[PDB]
Amino acid sequence: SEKAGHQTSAESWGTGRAVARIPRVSGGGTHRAGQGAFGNMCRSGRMFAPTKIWRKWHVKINQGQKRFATASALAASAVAPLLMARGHQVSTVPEVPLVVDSAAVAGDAVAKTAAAYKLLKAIGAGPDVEKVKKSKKLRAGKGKMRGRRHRQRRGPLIVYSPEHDGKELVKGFRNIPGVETCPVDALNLLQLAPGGHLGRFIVWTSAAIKQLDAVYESKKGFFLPANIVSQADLSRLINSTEIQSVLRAPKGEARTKRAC
Amino acid sequence: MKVRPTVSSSRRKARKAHFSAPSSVRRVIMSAPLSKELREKYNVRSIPIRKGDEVQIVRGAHKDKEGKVTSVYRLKYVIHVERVTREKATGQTVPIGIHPSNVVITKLHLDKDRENILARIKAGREQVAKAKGK
Amino acid sequence: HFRKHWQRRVRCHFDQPGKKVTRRLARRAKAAALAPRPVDKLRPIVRCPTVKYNRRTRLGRGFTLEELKAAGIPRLLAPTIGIAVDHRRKNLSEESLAANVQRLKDYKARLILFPRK
Amino acid sequence: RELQKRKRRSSRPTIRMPNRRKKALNPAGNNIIAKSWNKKETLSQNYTRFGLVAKLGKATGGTAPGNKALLSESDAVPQQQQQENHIRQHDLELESKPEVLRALEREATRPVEKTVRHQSEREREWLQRLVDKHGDDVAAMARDRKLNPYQQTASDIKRRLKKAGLL
RNA sequence: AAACUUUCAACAACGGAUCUCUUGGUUCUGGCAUCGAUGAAGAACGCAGCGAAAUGCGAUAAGUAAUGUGAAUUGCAGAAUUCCGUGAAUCAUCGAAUCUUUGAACG
RNA sequence: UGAGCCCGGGUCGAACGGCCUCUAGUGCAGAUCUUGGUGGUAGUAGCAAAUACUUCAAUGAGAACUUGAAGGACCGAAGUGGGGAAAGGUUCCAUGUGAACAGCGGUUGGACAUGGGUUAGUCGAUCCUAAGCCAUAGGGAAGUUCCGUUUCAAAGGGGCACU
RNA sequence: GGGACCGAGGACCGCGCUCUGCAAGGAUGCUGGCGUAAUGGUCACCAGCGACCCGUCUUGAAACACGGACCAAGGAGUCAAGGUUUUGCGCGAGUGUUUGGGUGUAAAACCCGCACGCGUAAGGUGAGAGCUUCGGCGCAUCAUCGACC
RNA sequence: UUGACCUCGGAUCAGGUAGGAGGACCCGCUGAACUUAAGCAUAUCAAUAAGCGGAGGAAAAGAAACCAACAGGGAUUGCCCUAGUAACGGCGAGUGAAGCGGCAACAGCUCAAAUUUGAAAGCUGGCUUCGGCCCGCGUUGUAAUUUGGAGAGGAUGCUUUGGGCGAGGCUCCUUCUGAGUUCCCUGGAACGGGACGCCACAGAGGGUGAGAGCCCCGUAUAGUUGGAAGCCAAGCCUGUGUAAAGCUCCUUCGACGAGUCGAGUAGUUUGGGAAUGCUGCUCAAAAUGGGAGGUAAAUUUCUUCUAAAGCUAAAUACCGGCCAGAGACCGAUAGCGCACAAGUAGAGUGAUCGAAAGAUGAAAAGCACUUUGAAAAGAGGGUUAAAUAGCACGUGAAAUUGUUGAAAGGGAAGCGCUUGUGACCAGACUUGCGCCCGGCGGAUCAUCCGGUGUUCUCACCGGUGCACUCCGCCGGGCUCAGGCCAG
Repeated sequence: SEKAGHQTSAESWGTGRAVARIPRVSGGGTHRAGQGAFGNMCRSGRMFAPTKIWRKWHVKINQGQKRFATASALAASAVAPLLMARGHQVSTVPEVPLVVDSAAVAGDAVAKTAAAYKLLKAIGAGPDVEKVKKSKKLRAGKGKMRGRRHRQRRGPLIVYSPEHDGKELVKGFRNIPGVETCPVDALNLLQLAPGGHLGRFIVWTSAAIKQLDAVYESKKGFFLPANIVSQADLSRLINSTEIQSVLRAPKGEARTKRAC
Repeated sequence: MKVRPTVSSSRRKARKAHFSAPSSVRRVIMSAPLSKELREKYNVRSIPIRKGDEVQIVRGAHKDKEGKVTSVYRLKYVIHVERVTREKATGQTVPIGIHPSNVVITKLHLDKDRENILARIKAGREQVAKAKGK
Repeated sequence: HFRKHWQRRVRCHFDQPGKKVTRRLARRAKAAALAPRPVDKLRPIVRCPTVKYNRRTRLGRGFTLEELKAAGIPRLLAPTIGIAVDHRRKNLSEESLAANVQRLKDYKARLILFPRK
Repeated sequence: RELQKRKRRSSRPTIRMPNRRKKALNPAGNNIIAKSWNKKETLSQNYTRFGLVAKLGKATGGTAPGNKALLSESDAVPQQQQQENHIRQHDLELESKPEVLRALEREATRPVEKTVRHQSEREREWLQRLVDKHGDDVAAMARDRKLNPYQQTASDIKRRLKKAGLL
């Protein structure tokens, strides 16, 4: 509050008194009388640089960079080792970019929550769901006092099509802990790279794949970026015949004997 | 997860409401479950506790012990069960404060009002069961 | 440039999404009230004034009396059937007159009228 | 602040205001739009299903992909390829697709009754006296002062006679 | 050697730090527009079986009428409620009332 | 190396930590710094003048300062006497307590607690006006309000009558 | 000939020699006692040696002066706007979605119309990094003579 | 003598209304200084703070005497850029708009000026049996018609309608609606661990004796019970009067705001001496008029609007009112001064100033009884999981202090290096590996056959193996390596 620390009447006693040159509350019939005020070092005083609402809480990010990050997160989710590195239990699941049939995802047959859980168990997300469920526990700190009581791991992300799958699969889901849903036409980076770490486990649908291609074609002012390297396998790049054939003879070994 | 904007997930407000609730809200809060026999007899899970009910204490230091409710002391959210008491230093017996969520109702004090309450709960449950079934 | 008290005269837009939601709910309130009707009125096409912007057209305030007459829409009926009327504007040119009468003919061709009671 | 502390300290209850709004947010009634309106959808989506235009102005942004609700001269006169001094004043002489649109078209083109205004009793006896003394000579009927004290024109008298049925 | 001064340890004191908690504050957002001569805001004095403050109320005074709920209040004392009922309650709602002296204050 | 990190023993009772990023009201010996608490000085300085106290007995666990009797002193009617006005407000009286206050103590107290106590036609107010002040008639002033007090105010009483 | 201190490294590679091997690119062999408070360590005290009370301020430096009874907790380069340098990132003669509008699992995320902000609409001589078919090509940039506005 | 009109008065006459509070935001009046810069002075702070008056849920503004110079736009309000531009400033400190353009929201109207003149057709009262009866106001003008991108009057031919019930619907309150207290362990108490299940458009939150989706309240969606007031409304009763309205045409008309504009002057204000606006004083208008712009273009040509009367929602603001929901906020020296009987105790003559202060325990179960003591209390005893929780109460640091234990001490202590004494301790080791024998006891010796897998030549099973080969144990022997200190 802008009035904090300033709702008092204090004046410095002077210079020649053997007391600190600090504003002191006038009066004379209470504990508060004669005490320092108006200072950052004084009890019941103002804080240094009081916080203001105009702090620039939001960050403006180029939409091209946002789309670049989303594309990179999608590629990382396609990569299999990155899921394990991010902490997803993907070992009983085949075809890391899972595609589950839209005819099996659309309608009441997934709008029922038990059916959604059964589908996840059948496709192999069961380990991840159980991991989240067992990982729930209490938060350390004041977040419990501030409404953030518990925290848990993050499970599979379900990308679907509102116009083909029909948006009721969210209600079929939306109660299984850790499991999240998202439409293909609007993908979220907070969901794709939770905590800034790449490689989230994602289950797709066939219509989701079609419309993923469609939406990345439909983005305006953005094209899929071209990498600065073409082959990312430095082992093949170096141990290729061309490099080794034009290469000079080795000048030593990895561990060299010391002479003197 | 909450959806309606009217309800709040505020711990502060929830605890304030619980600890400053009036007597009727306290009665609704101190609702207690019914036994299995009463469950398949009335199609009712829980009902607010009252003075004439016979209950079975199934939680706490008193393991599995039965008795008639003596007093529903709404002020500190406890009920008094007959013969469940502890002796003070002087040897005078004082009732032990037990919680309706820790007790289970075995025999139910019956009147027109509670028959109506049971009928309403049963009607809602059977309507929703029929709607889900067909 | 802070010789004055900007601290007591400073304003933050923390309710930008709140006002966006409020305005969207207002547009739905209008369309709940005027349910089969568009939530706006037909506005004419007008050429921008100065040499800098005279190469483009925009939407104006309302249609002129004689261009309504040429379109065949009566004056006292146009605001009722949802056409904005501007009695201050003069056409001054057959080009503007023709553009606006063509726009009103398109509105006529795409309009549905319900017979009073 | 003092009033808030007083309220929090007193035993009087909190007057919780229900969330009432001045304006309704959905069409209501027993009409086609009311029965076909989806309250979980938006304005543009509802109008796209209906087949109707909601905004008649210029687009202020990008719409949804499926959005369809945001729209010889001898004298050398430009208004010659536009034609199809008195016009009708109270109505317009107007000349595969969504169900709501078809139903609205049928209700709009549905035949209606007119409720033809009658001529008052005394007007009928006045016209009757006129025709009983003059017959069909509307010029004499208009020039007559005793039976036509309002000195109405012969054309007006003839029109009233045609509406009354006395030719 | 003891006493005294000082160092370290154990236990016991003084004091209220740390950790934990929070029916509180602070900031933002959203719906709505309602004081008073039909006597307001504020001030005062009274009212409980046993109360000083806080709170509620106004000689109908920790309150009456009505509606709803449905078996209490509670620190103690005394009455209830027949429970197959116009009905407990420091209950909730609230459309009817009562509403001391002043205070714009008006013989 | 170091800022520090980890373990054991004791106490305790309800939440907390490592790792990668993010964020900040983020690191103290000083500021005659702020708040609170605690020492040496120190059982030290000190607890004044109003001449003065003593014996027995009583109550009480406890008596220099609580009482009764007896002495020895004092205020000396311009009192250390008896009543009022103003101010205070229950301090008044009886019974009980000895936690705190009465620079020592206390069975004592203007302390604390529980009860009680103020009775008017004749006492005072209530009535009258004094110096002075306010309203009203007017007139100023942007206005809160100011001047104005008998003013160029239609301002107050009373009677009689065959109706 | 006598004594002291040290043993870094960890398959072979090397220089060599007195070459069946070696003192030659860094210590091995033999043996004894103990195997536990014995070595080692932490505290307290003694002993020999060493050793101004901290900070601030002034000055070339001292001295003076100032603050310091002790402890716990609090405590001082922060935030915003406008400029500017460098580093990272995206797009690049273009760039900037978030005024506003459209969706939304709803202050998030996703998408976008028209404007608008800022910026954009010819050589010779000699060097020169880097290539070469080893005959020469010649980035950036520089010195001079240039060409044009 | 009497009666009207005008003006001014009385009444505790009949019926009404204003004052005060609040003031976060809003409309006016009034009005500084600290500060910054400059030889000085204007300027800046600031048309701000303080003071006074007046409203609302918004206020205010608002339907051009506008902006423009274009192909024109078209009431008001707000956001973005315009733009730190124009402009005024010793062209200092500096100050500082607006048109256009993109957007949000959009809605237009009432009078005065005209004679109803073939009819004051208008309205306040108060007496009513609620149907109409009178008292009056008013002609110095109350109705209808009209309000200058208009209009009136005639003629003409088409096209237009008014009331009253009203099922039902929407909004908001309320009633009701899922599933473990199954078994074992720890524990004072499972809400902890393990096992086995269930619900989930509900795994938000809270309570319950410790971390509970399934014990309880609630939480999600659809319905469902009753109630409240507003608006819409399918239909059904009626309608009336030669009543009202729109347009068209024209050998007829067409009224538009004065101590106001403007001129001079003083003060104030603005980026704005064509004075940017405003106010005061003096003078004081016009009717093919007036105002503001454009323009060297040859004369003040052209362009654009009608001032001095009035109303009006929306987009806009908001530290206040009735609530509600939230947070990378604070966590009792923090966060509002106030988490508590805080604007309280207390201080001041008064205006005013203004603190400190949260936590036993799951449950008071807040210690019966005995004994010492005058008593306060102490000691036994008891409650509790705990009194190492006793209402001086969660945990319980340092400063400072007491007791006990050990030690040092000839006019300072403290600190560095290195021993020594005493006390007290962490490590390390307890044997590991490999060969020669015998006893065994078993199961996965080599090779081959089939299947499977794979790095396509490596494995895995099942059979084969039949125990001079494998695999573990025991009773022995030997080798090497093993801790500390040393020769």
